[PDB]
Amino acid sequence: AVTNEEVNQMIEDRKVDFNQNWYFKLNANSKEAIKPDADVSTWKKLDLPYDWSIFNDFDHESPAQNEGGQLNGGEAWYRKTFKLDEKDLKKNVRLTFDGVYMDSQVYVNGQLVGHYPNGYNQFSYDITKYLQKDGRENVIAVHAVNKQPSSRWYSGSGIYRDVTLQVTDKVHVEKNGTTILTPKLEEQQHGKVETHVTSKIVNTDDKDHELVAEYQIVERGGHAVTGLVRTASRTLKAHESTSLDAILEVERPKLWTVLNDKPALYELITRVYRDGQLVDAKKDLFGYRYYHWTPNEGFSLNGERIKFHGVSLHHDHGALGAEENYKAEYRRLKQMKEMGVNSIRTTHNPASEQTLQIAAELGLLVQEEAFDTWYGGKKPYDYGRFFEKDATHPEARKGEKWSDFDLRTMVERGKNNPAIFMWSIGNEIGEANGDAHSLATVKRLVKVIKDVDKTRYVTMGADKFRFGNGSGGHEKIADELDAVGFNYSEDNYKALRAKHPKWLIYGSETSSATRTRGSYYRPERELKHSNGPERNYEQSDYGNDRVGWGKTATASWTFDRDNAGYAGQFIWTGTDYIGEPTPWHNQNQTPVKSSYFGIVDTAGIPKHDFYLYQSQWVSVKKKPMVHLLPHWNWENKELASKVADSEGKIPVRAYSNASSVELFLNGKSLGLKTFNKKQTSDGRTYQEGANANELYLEWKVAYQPGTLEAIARDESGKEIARDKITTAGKPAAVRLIKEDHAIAADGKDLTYIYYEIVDSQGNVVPTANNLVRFQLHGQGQLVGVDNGEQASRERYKAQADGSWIRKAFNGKGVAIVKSTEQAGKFTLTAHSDLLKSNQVTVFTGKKE
Ligand SMILES: OC[C@H]1CNC[C@@H](O)[C@H]1O
Repeated sequence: AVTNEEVNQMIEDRKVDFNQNWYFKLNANSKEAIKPDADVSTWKKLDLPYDWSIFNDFDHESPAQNEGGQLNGGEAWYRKTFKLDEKDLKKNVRLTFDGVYMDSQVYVNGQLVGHYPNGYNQFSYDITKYLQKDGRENVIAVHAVNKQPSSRWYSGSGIYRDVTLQVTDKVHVEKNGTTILTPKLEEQQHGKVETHVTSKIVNTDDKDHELVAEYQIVERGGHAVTGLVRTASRTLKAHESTSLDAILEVERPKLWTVLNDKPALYELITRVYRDGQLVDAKKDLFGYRYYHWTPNEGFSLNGERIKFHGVSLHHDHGALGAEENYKAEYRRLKQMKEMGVNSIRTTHNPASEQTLQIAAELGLLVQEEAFDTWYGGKKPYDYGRFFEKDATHPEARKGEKWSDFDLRTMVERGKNNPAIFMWSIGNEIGEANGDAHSLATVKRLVKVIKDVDKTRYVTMGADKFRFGNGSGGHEKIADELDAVGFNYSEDNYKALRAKHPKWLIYGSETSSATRTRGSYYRPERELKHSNGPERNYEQSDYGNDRVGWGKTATASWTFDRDNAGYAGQFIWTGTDYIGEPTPWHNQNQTPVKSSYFGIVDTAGIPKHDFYLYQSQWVSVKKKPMVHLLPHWNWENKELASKVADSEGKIPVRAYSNASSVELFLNGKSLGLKTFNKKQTSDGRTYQEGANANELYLEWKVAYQPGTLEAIARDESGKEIARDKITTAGKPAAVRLIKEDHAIAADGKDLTYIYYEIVDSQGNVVPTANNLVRFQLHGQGQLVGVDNGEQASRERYKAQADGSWIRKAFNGKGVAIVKSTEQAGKFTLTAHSDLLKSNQVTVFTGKKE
């Protein structure tokens, strides 16, 4: 008899991590790459993922230009050899790539399996017929090409996401074969909820077989919530496929939501029987949630009205480059969640598996975006050139173009993930102008999605709405969407809303405020696209710089807050990313190589607007807070002259979700100030400062060195939070700050250790740029160093002599250390010239 234990083992064994033991060579000879018994002594042995570009030096002559981060691409081969276990000799074998950038070719045993242009969409190949008989070694060779320029942001190059192997019986649930629907959830939620499941089953055998599917639903990390539900036994013919169906009932399921930080998730277990023998078993993640959206009230989730407090995110992880990593993406998404973010937009490409899983786990709604261009292109070597070409993937359907195939497979991949609620079929598509070609195209793409999944809003992000009054032919394209995304179009919302009263409208992309951490300039002014030499390649952490087409955090948020019919926004961006260093865009001889748009810097350190947003989006009951800016080191006349008002006072500002804030300088009160409480036209309560354009409270403070302390209080006058800033003396030491006391010894988990330049009393020196040198000992591996400074041209990776160094920027930076597969510990030591050295130790071992 097959025990539940055996079924769970079968599920685990069905899919394996195939990232280990690859060989990499830039510009490798094609014939050596694909052939048996190649000499790999000149190749780099490594474990995936591996983005080769992040290891380059910045290049002012890079064909990527600074928009692409001035890190070159080129072409490379990755090669791996493997053998099937004796028991797996007759099994079906599928190889899945979560992302390869880009224009890839996969070879198995000297033969071309497929060519796949898309740099971000997951793709997979059934490689069974290509493998050797009798368990002799197989060779996989992957060619990746990044011919530049191909991108408006840093892409990275190569196999930058996971590769997995599925080994299954000849009769099996096909790739993305599971559909899970809860069509009557709202009505049924207080009793038995019908859960409609569908399995696409394939018989790859040359014999007919009798087929039965058996299902059970379980709480993820919890218990069973159904028994086994069985389909009627039927024949599945040789080389044929079929869809089996069942309905399971789950009583009073916990509903997945963004309103908590560990939302409920479930798994469907599928057991497949061939002639009465269990041959295939798998699980599929899903959740129970429903939502609704109306023109005038916007969005609701499980009956609760919310706004999308969203961010747009690019894929890179700073010093990790394009390398996707669960722990890195977890840190980032949890950080967005700590801010009050409840949703994300994967701008402008399919998401990794890690991103999608973590969003489901943390409770973040997701818009996953297929395209940055259609047939027009934006950069010569981007996806545009492939968009209407015939798809040559071995599993593409007749007549499918690449755009059809890529969009379909993205949707089929993610259709059960409860976090995804929107599919975007394009961002700022210039050619989508309402002409016959673009109109045909929008309807074709909408239909590709609706044939797979009707439960999610098909959308686009459109900046065309910001020009003039926002009207034009593009309106016909918007009419074909479930929901219309406005990029930077607040100014035309009122008119577009009166014109199109049935549209579901939201800000697909907003703000594009530009900021450098710890840099301050002219807080009394709003600065528009201010990029003169007097700026020193920095933007203001007061949040008063924004691009020509952009808005400040305050202006973009207050508009959203005031308008119920504008359902939310996805801020450009939640974090900085490599490339696009507007407002120095493609000024290639300047130092800049990474973005200013992020609320948080590339090193994972929040800029001040993080706390502005937190004060707006996180309830005083959940996390009472107060945050002061700027720093309190104003000895430097040049720095101070750019900040001080006419009376020479420093504008000190507090963001807080409390009722009042009282500022003290060296223990002396500078006066309690109280937020003005107000209501939106539809009765929503909010707080503001001295006027509608100020969400902070402000004091003009005559500079006296010492301590500024802010006391935040509830309406009854009880202290609920404080913040404080202290004038630092001269650098005296480097201090290391551990995020984790321990991590898993799985060779995948990692940790972020911050370094700070401190004075002799342990105050961070807010202007310090001292060079820090790092040593690592023990069971760890340094994998990155960063300080988030846009103008920096420092390496993120090891120097050419193997050493690891990085300057502080405005007192701070981070070092990233990955675990090995051995338990133990690692010690990070930091040194700096004439300063005291410091070390921390992080343990490695058991997960959880
Ligand atoms: O302000 C910069 C943004 C404009 N909208 C599209 C984004 O990818 C980015 O270029």
